[PDB]
Amino acid sequence: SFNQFVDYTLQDIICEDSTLILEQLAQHTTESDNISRKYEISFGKIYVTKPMVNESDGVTHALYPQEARLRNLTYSSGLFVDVKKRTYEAIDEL
Amino acid sequence: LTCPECKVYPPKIVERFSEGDVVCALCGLVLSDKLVDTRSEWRTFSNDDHNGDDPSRVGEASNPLLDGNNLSTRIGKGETTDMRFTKELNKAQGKNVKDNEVQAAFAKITMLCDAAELPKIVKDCAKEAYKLCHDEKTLKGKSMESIMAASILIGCRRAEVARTFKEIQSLIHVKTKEFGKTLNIMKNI
DNA sequence: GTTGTGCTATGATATTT
RNA sequence: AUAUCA
DNA sequence: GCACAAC
Ligand SMILES: [Zn+2]
Repeated sequence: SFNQFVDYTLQDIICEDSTLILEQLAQHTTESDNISRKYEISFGKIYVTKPMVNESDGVTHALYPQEARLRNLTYSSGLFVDVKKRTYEAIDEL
Repeated sequence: LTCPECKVYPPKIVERFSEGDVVCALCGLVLSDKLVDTRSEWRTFSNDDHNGDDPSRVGEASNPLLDGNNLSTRIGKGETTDMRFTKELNKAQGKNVKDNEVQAAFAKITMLCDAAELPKIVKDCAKEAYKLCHDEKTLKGKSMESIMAASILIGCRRAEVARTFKEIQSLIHVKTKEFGKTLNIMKNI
């Protein structure tokens, strides 16, 4: 079950709603008005490391199940996603 | 407490918790009989009960050091609830809402620590460093986004969380020499 | 006719934030 | 709050 | 989830 969720399910969750946009359309009075823009933020491939730990002194290193149980840590790994930020513009459709 | 019968200056007394008594170790006179369990009593304020079934859970813990004493519940949805009255009683809390608003600069510290991957003990030191130096005449008119950027390195330098000043220059913002002088006038306080 | 409103076994013990 | 005990 | 009580 877990494997299916990590290998597949996880990606599809990042891609359903995924991309979000914000549009700033002007007053069309005169410069500096009459400028309509639309900005994008997109989510691509999702990555997932082997389990790691972020100690108090910055250093990150691998973490084995035994060290987790003794130092009361969490046996978790990092989630990384490709992000892209596009920008668009029109004057007072293209 | 001091035994009324004996009275020796170092008053040697024991807390026989198990028999719920406070005894004088010398003469054996019981000095108190009503005795309360502080662990279990504290369990009534900070519990694991988030559902709401515990009859023992009857209070909540607060932080008088950071947010002073602002007791305030929140109007929210319950089991039998119309989504109308929640809106009205919440739109009514809007009309009842300067320095009682500068507490949103704690929301600036909390959102900075979580963007810097910082622990829960660091935020509460950065919030206490900021509360005790933001209205100082010794700081006077320093860059207001560089005095809270300096109180985060003050909170990290006690909680043993290694964060260079150039690491906080990447977060916000920091003007180097500006948040370096501010990191010293506060350090004296 | 529909809504709406009370309650639904005794004690005990062990963790988990 | 879960698990459990007769 | 009952089962009985009032709108
Ligand atoms: Zn005595």
